[PDB]
Amino acid sequence: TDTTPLKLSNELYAIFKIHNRPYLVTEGDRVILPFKLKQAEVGDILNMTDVTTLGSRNYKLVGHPINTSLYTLKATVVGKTKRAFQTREVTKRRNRRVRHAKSKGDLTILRISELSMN
Amino acid sequence: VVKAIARNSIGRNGVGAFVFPCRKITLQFCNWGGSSEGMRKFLTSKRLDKWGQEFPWIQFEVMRKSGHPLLRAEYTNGREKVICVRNLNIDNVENKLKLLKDSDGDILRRRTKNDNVESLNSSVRGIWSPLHAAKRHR
Amino acid sequence: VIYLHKGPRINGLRRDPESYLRNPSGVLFTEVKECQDKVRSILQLPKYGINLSNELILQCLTHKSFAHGSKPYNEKLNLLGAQFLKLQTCIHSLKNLQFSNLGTKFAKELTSKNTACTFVKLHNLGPFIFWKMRDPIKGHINGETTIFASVLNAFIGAILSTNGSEKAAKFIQGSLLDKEHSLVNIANENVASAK
Amino acid sequence: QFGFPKTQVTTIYNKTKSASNYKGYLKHRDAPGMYYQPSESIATGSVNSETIPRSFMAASDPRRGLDMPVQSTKAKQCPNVLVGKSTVNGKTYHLGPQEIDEIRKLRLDNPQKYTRKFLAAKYGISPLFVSMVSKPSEQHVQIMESRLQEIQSRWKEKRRIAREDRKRRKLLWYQA
Amino acid sequence: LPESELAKYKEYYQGLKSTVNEIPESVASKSPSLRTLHKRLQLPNELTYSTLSRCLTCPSAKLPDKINNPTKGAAFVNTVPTNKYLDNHGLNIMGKNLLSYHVTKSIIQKYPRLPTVVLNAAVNAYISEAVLAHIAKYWGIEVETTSVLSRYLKMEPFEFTLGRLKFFNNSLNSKDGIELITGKNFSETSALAMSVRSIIAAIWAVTEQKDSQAVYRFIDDHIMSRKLDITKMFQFEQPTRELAMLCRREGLEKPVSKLVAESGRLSKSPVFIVHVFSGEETLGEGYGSSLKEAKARAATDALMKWYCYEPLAQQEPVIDPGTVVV
Ligand SMILES: [Mg+2]
Ligand SMILES: [Mg+2]
Ligand SMILES: [Mg+2]
Repeated sequence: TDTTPLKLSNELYAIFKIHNRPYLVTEGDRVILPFKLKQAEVGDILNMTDVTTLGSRNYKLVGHPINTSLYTLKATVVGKTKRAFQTREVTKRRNRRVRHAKSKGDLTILRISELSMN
Repeated sequence: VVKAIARNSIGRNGVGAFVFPCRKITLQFCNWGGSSEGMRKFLTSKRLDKWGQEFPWIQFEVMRKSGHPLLRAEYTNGREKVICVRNLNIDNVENKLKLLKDSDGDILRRRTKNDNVESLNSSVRGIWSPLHAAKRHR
Repeated sequence: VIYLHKGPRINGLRRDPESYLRNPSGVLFTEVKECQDKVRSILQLPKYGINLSNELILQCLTHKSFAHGSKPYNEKLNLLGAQFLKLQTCIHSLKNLQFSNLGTKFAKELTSKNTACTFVKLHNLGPFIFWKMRDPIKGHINGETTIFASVLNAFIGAILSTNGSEKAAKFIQGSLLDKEHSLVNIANENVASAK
Repeated sequence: QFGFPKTQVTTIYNKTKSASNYKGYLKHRDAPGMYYQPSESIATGSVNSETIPRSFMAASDPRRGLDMPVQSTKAKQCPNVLVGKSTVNGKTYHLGPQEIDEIRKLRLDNPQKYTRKFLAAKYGISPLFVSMVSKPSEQHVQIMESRLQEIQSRWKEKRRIAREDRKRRKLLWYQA
Repeated sequence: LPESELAKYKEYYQGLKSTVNEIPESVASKSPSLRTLHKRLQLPNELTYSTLSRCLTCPSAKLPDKINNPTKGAAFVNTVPTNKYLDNHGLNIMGKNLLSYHVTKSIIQKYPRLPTVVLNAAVNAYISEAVLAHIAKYWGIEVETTSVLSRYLKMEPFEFTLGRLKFFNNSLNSKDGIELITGKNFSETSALAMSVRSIIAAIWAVTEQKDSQAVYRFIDDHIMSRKLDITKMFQFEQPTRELAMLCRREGLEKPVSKLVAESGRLSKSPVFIVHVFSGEETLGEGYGSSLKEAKARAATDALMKWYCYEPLAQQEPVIDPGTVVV
């Protein structure tokens, strides 16, 4: 697959999928994953082994896990923090008891450090 | 003629090097005070030493104050999380500490549905135009 | 009646192109290779292995004032060169580990434009450069010294551009031999002391 | 050149009726390989390499030979917009030094009789050129300035604000 | 009088001063803050902790006469007179020089033909004082905002002091909204910048021989990694003329703006698309609410294209013929 016009461009985007959730990024972006990572700690680096689509302004390589040979896209883990706390109030319509359903889900923050053709 | 209008660069923490977000952690406790028992135990138990060994880029202060026990933590961005570990036990305190370390200092905030990426880079492809569309409308 | 005014000045008409493309030496910009070779020889570019194109050399030689900057400019390269040059000087000072030699008069002298100009004059590279006199008869008051300095810096910049840093550094070192730039600096310092 | 298959940004749903719906796009998946997707967008603020014209690339850059700052529009068809008369019919350098001097003298003497337009008419030459050549009596300029000031004063509140806004807009429109 | 507290305090002060003069290695090692800093930035191990301490120490020889007026705004009670041969003053200059060189070079590499003014602006953005201060803050280089007497009372070792940044900071400088305006020497931001520069200088010093490019790499990781959109730096006077001049200079047919598409004429908000053609090669697309505006935009676009051209690493270093002049 002739991958020269991706090689030559300066701006380039990628659509990698973590657990099938697609995120479309360039280098320098901050991806907020809506879950807590146990594999990676803070400061670790993830090489993305599933990238659906690499694209320039006018050309785009695509494929179900396209070869890791072709590109280098690697993200560093910055933060593991939770999204803000909420108490959604659950109740019926003539019943005095209420069930406070609390929610403070967790986030993993990445930074796309490298995004290049290989 | 070309005139320059001033601006400044925006820091992207992880793209070149990665500075570790947490910098100082202050284990605060009290000799007297049952609420501070777990904290005291933690301080005693070589766990702190182990933690230090693990993570040398972050410094651990150990203060003595009369109130409830705390874990005030200080981050790169400037902000400071503070967790009162009232009446917790050793393991829970450790967990709290871990949580503190993991977080970047940034404030908590409600995310909307699917707001994942956060860029300051102009779109690689342009913003759509009706006149430069491949398919005209009717 | 395509009149391409060649006189002193009218403030409106375009001139004959062949009137302002002659530098104070006289040479036509379009004319000049031999000159480039001579310049190279003067520099001593071979020895350090500094390959420069003739075009680059020409650009280095010329200045903003010549041809209203219509022909290759000079300025960016000069700017680069100065930045490099200062750093190099600082490093030299450090070498000759102690950091209490930097903010001194000698260093300043070494850095300065006047010194550079003097060096250029000594070398005998003045005839080659392209620029315009403010008033043909008035010598440095036409702003010659600054131009010379720029040219010197421009050369350095060009070398940097061609060759990645190390080569440039080597060249600088060669230039600043105590056996042979710094000998001029000392003289300048002495002069300053005297006045 | 490249012989890639080209495609629109496809949706499994009807584009006409539901183009903003992200889900459709996500659902769509295309056969692995390279593709040509012309950007559905103008290249005004852009600095992308696939946006730069071949004439502005250096004679060495491999991108010159490649074909992705496409010349889709053709200059034959597009009407000239807000162009000077010298562009449509080439510039002229007919006017000598004596003539210029005379013009200057005239300007110095009587600006209201011998205004720029009049001068242009006389010497088959642009008003801009005339202006470049010759400064009018400073008194005249002063008078003009005064007049302008008066006009400005005569404005209402709203108009001034509008003017300011316009100015701001103008300023903006050279940023890109 | 069983306790001469003034004497003890004096002794302590003297000790502190001595330490500052020396920056003993052992003491530096003992300091936790310094250690943390070292780990954080992944500095080379050849760089000692004494050096680090020195970097954080700004030149403070003699206490000013501005101190004697705390009634008039300022009071300097935090600092202790530094050794003249062991300050960050020299290092700082070197660091600055390095920043000037390397950043500029990088910018040039990125964008040949970048108008000189614009280039300068970019450089400033990359390494202005404020930016440097911010960077320092991020790193965690904190300032000594505690009086010597206070420190003594606390009974904190000299290690902590060493770890902190040290310059003539005005204790009581923004109290009751009164700010005593002084020179560059007494500003926090400036100090921070100096410290940053000093660190770089130190790095250079240690890795001048074993790995010359190490410093540069470090800078890239930290200073050059920062986003700056170069497109946002420009501002043109009348760009059309400039464009024409550029065309003349190069081997291009005179530029002409032409209508490509138009919609909503006779409306509050129309759209006109004008390209600036040079023969056939379209030189700049430009949209606008008015025709004039569109034309202007096209010209600007063309100019941007000309300037912000970013050639590849596989190309042979391109050198522009300076800036267009009209
Ligand atoms: Mg019921
Ligand atoms: Mg209810
Ligand atoms: Mg529908």
